[PDB]
Amino acid sequence: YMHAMWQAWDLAVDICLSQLPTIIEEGTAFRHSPFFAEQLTAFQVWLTMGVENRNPPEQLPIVLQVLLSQVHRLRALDLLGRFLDLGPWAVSLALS
Amino acid sequence: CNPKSVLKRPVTSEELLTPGAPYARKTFTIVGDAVGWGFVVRGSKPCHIQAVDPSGPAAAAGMKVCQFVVSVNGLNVLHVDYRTVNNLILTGPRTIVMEVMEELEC
Amino acid sequence: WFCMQKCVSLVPGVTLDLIEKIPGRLNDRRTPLGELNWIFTAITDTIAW
Amino acid sequence: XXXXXXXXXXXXXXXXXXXXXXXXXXXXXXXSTRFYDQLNHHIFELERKGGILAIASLIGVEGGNATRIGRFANYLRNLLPSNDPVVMEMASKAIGRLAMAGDTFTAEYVEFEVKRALEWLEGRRHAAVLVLRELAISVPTFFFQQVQPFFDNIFVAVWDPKQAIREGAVAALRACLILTTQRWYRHTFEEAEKGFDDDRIHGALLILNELVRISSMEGERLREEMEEIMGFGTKPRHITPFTXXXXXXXXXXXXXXXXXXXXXXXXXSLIQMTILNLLPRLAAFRPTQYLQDTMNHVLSCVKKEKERTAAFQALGLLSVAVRSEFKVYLPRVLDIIRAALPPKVDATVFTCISMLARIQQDIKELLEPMLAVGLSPALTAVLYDLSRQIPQLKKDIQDGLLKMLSLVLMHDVGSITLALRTLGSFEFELTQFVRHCADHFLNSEHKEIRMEAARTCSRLLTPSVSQTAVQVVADVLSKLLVVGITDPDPDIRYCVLASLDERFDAHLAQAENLQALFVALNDQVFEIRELAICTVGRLSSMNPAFVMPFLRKMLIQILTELEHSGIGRIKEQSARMLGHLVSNAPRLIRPYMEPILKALILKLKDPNPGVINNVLATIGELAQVSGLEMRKWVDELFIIIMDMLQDSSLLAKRQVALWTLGQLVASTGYVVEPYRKYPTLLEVLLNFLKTEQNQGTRREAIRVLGLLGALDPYKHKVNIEMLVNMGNLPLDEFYPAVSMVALMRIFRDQSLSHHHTMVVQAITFIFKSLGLKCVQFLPQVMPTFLNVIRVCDGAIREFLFQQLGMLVSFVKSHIRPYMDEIVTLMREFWVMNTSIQSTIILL
Amino acid sequence: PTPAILESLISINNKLQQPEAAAGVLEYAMKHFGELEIQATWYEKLHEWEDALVAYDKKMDTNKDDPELMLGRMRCLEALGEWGQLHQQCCEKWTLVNDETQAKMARMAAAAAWGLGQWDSMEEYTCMIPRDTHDGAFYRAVLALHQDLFSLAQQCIDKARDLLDAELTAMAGESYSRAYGAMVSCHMLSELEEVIQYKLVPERREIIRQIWWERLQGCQRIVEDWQKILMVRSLVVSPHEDMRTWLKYASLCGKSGRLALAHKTLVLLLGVDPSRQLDHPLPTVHPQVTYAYMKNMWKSARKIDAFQHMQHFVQTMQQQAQHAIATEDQQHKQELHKLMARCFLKLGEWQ
Amino acid sequence: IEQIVVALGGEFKLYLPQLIPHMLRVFMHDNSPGRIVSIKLLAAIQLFGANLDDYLHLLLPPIVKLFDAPEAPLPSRKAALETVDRLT
Ligand SMILES: O=P(O)(O)O[C@H]1[C@H](OP(=O)(O)O)[C@@H](OP(=O)(O)O)[C@H](OP(=O)(O)O)[C@@H](OP(=O)(O)O)[C@H]1OP(=O)(O)O
Repeated sequence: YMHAMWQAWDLAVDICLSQLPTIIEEGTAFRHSPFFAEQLTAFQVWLTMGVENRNPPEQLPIVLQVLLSQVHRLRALDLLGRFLDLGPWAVSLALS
Repeated sequence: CNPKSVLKRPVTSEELLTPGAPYARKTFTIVGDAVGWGFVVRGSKPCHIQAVDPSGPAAAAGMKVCQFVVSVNGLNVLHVDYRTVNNLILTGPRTIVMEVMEELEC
Repeated sequence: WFCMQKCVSLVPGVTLDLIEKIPGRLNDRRTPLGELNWIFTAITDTIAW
Repeated sequence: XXXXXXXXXXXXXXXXXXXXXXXXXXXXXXXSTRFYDQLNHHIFELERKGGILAIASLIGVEGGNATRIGRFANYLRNLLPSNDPVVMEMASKAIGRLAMAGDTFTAEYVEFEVKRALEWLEGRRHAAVLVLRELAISVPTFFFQQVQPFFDNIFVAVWDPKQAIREGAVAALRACLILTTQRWYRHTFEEAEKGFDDDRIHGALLILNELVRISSMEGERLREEMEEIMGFGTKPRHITPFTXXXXXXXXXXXXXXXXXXXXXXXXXSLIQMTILNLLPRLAAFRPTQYLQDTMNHVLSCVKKEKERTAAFQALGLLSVAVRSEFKVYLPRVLDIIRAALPPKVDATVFTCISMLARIQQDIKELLEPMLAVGLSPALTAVLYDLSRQIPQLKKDIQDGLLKMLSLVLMHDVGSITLALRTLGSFEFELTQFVRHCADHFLNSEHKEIRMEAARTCSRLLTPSVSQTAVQVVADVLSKLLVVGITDPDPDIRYCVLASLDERFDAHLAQAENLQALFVALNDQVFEIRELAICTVGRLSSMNPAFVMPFLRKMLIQILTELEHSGIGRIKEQSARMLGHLVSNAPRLIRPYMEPILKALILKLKDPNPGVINNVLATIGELAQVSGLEMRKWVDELFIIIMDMLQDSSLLAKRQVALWTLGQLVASTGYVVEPYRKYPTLLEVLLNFLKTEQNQGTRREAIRVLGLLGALDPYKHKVNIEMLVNMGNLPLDEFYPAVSMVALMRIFRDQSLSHHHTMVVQAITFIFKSLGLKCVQFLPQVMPTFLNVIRVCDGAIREFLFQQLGMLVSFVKSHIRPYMDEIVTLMREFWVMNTSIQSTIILL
Repeated sequence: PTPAILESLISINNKLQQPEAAAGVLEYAMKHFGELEIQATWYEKLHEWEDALVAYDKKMDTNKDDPELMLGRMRCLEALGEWGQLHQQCCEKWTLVNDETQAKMARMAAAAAWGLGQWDSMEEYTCMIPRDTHDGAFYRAVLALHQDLFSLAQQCIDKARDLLDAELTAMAGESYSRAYGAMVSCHMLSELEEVIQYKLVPERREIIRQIWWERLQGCQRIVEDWQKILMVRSLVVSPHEDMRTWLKYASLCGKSGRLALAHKTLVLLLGVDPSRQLDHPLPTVHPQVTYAYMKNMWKSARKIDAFQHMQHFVQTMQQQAQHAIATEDQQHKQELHKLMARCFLKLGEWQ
Repeated sequence: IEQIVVALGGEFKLYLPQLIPHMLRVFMHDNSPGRIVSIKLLAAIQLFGANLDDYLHLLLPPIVKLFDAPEAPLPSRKAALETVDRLT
């Protein structure tokens, strides 16, 4: 219940349904959330200093979810390859 | 007629470089101010000092108008354009180490 | 539940009636409702792992 | 606040006493008045050092006041006539602190001390000298008020056979002659040369040096710097956080000095000390016979002891002043330095070797004994400034200096402290050292070692792609973060956190490092908490996935402390914290700006000064971040702020009030229209220019008149009998009419209460002298006079009724219109009181 | 009646904000004393810059050149804005001049260099201005923003405000009217603050321009004050990037009886000189500018040519409207009709 | 207060912010002999449970100052420490 990721869920909800007055009444085009983009940005920052066998990146299952769409598929496939490059320990994680 | 030239000496190249004779070198360290140092260098090859603010810190520590410089904040600028020297002094620290040729009334 | 917490002060003009009339579906990830469902699936699968 | 205040008073009376006076000054920073006067009097009469510590400290911080000045002036006037040494100089420092307070009584107090100082010119004579010396530095204007008595009395009193006077009175003459030059000199040179023609040696030489030294600052500016021994292109933050005769007689000045240096060679230590100070400054004015007389005394004083310190200082100035001719005496000077160093005082020897270069290749061989002396702050300051001026072998300098540091750090406490200060002060060319320094701070129980080893490692990681270096930086920075979170001593925790600058933000944005930083946002010390939220806010661009969720949770808590905590300090701390968030994480806060602003406006309409000051500084930072989304609230905040600007009753400072108003007008773009809505705006802002004394505040009051634009004078016009009496009447009528008019003005308002008796005695005398022509004035006088009787109290009532009786006797039949009111008055104020009964019956 | 009395009478009237009375004093001087008794300084006080220049020219022709008459004539040139002639007099006379007049020269020489856009000359002149003056701080802060020395710029502005303390306080004591001059100095200072933001925040640009436009309209319609303000904003905004400012400016020059300056302004906005190519048709790009030029030409008594241009222009407008009317450009079409309507009205009244 | 907390349970967090100002004043100036009114208020905070989530940052500093103050008596310090134990 007290995991940090829960705080991210609140912000994601907040930004998503702050637009609802404008979507319903004004008819504004629903801009997509930066969530998945920003989560890939966090994974990229991890890769920069990821050589050591430290705690694995929290966002690994998010990278999986990003592969399902096309909007961020190119960026994820790049980062996922760079991660697998780090070593065979990482490829084991991605398979698990 | 747009540019202004206040330097009587037409050229000083190859005359400075020769040791001794007309001038004796001196190094002036000028501290920055709230509104600026107050000196201008407008010499093409020798980078002679164009003007000095009489009320500025530079005029208090010597720095007469009829002078030539060859090095700023350590870096030797004996042969560069005046505009390039203006870039170096602004991009450098607040306090500037300057070498003045300081011709001895000749 | 989000609309019952104290954090609603941060979004004035968000009542339950707006939540009832949220546009989209739970399948179409390009809609607002499908966006949240997709995000939620990622966040929950991340906490678990 | 009384018993324990007197308990610690006798404690400080009987290092520990200075800290008890600093804590008393720190307690006076927050802070009854009678008990402080009694506590000061308790410490005064008893010991004398603690009494001066009590007086001076309170006056400076609590502020000089008419009550405090009148009382403590008698205490200071009692100490001066007779006191011990050391205590006298402390009492003279309490004069200087009082004289720089900036009060109206300062003009009287300073001129009281100066006039009595001239009367004296031994605890009397040296006291007057310290008073005049400190006042000459602190107060140039009133020191110049008595210059002709100054020179005449002092040239008599200086040459008396005393040492303490000669030390201070020349420093007073120094402070005086500097003020005379920038704005006497013949009378100075006459009395100085009269004195020269062994007590009458070292004083004349100092007076002659004053004319030499002031005429040429080049000599003094070298001595002044040796005694002590950002960028213009930077982009400002996008959100602004809240904030002649001395040259003509100079020839004879050195002429009588060249002979004095030979005359007073070893006559009556003190004279030799002043000679070796003066000789270089005289030579720097005019350098061979003058040099030969100098060199004989200087070179002989270097071999001797108790002067070697000042001898090299003169020798270093002589080497710079006399360039070529000094080169003959190089073998003499260098042999003495080569003999002086092996014994290890020599901190000055190195300073003068730096001034000797201020060069030859011989210095390369001179380095191997120099470094063998040892680590001193003078040595490393010299070698640093040596590579500045002559960078011929800067690599060889760093080679030997790093070899010295390596020999040291391969191997008590205070030396390791200074060795780390050296290692982190100036640049160097370091992996093992830093991984070994990671061991020292963890395994040191010394607070000062940990605090310095932290400052050192943070400085030595300025070189921050190689995997090994990254893994090393990651290891060290993880250990540093652990120390910054876990160390008990909060000073060490604050230093470490402050040292984690922009440079490290690439590493701090790692998950593990960010989990540590979050813990740090709940530190016991509010100041550390402030610094942590700034760092995390700055990282909200690097790793938004972590930082943005966490700052939202923190924002909720901040707004909870604001709204629901009913406590000044907690609310003040919460506002301050929201300040740092707005500035460092503006993207996060932009969607939530309307909630925050409503919460803050509600705080502004609540019925502690620092809370409103921090709330205003936050609203001002929101203005810039809002980016035109706060327009709907601008007219609300404008009313609030204009309500707070007018009057000085409001606790909140006008400065920050005016600053936040500036930021609103600027960002939101409310120009010209506010002038129409609030017409007093131009009258309020031109009133600060006539009232405010602070520059910063006056500066803002202009910057806000700037942003609001320059209103057209017509647009501002749209936005907003005594001579006549004489013009008509003859003078014999005019005089009653003007007298009455002048009395009627006093009759209204509370001014009448002070002058109740005199006003009505006049009006009665006027009516009696006029006769029946006073009837004219009846409609003016009566309604006021009756309302005065209504609101008057006590004794005046009876007197007014007495004088009303006189009035009625003069007016006679004409009083009929006002008679009904008079009866009502009588009916209301008739009491069984015997006094008023006799009065009313007469009326 | 004495000349000294008349001079003092003029200065008293200006302090009392009664310009018309002081002008009447000069008319009295003209009649009863002629012209020799009228010094050029009298025109300078009355802001008769055209007649003051004629006076200083007549005086400098007969009398030998003097520091006082040179500065007087140069002061007139800067008020008119003839930056070409003012910079010519500077470059000619530098070594010929003493250091006392030098400090009274550079404040005007820098203004001229800034106007012409020659930044090397401007740097030389600003150093000669004394730092203790308000202007000395202001002009140093301007050369800061040209070189992007933002940190030093803010420093110099603060000292400039500090030096305006003495001026603002003195003028405020005796009515708002006298304080207006100081008020304009702070206006230009706070505008220089909003040029630093303009050079740092691309997102804030259109907001700053709207603020600038609304601020200038609250300011008084004096041409001198506008020239100062527009020269400042021109540090980061070319005249083409904001037409309506420079068109309203030209209109003031027209109403104030300075059509020469109005003409130069309009030529600079048009892009070319119609005055030179009389046979060619007027350029259609920027039509609101062209229209302003024609109604200026009419005031210049070239009213047969103006009328002919208007006939050509409206034929061009109505053809440019018809062919370019799509659904997209509806706001442009609405502004083009509002223009064409005013064109047709001018056609009529002119006919 | 203790009886309202057990009665409402989860719904108490709506009303707790009104009571917080008085509870924070109790800690600042408690003149109770041996601060037994403070000890009682600690025992109440234990019942508050997961209600304190949104307000723990407010309550905790007073509690922390309570068990770290040496002037304060040992019973009241044990009561504060045992409270933090439970709330954990
Ligand atoms: O001087 P005019 O020939 O009579 O022209 C005026 C004048 O325009 P200019 O800016 O070119 O001088 C008005 O401006 P003001 O100087 O009075 O401020 C302007 O009015 P606005 O400022 O409201 O636009 C008005 O325009 P309009 O007819 O749309 O009201 C316009 O008239 P013409 O264009 O018809 O000559």
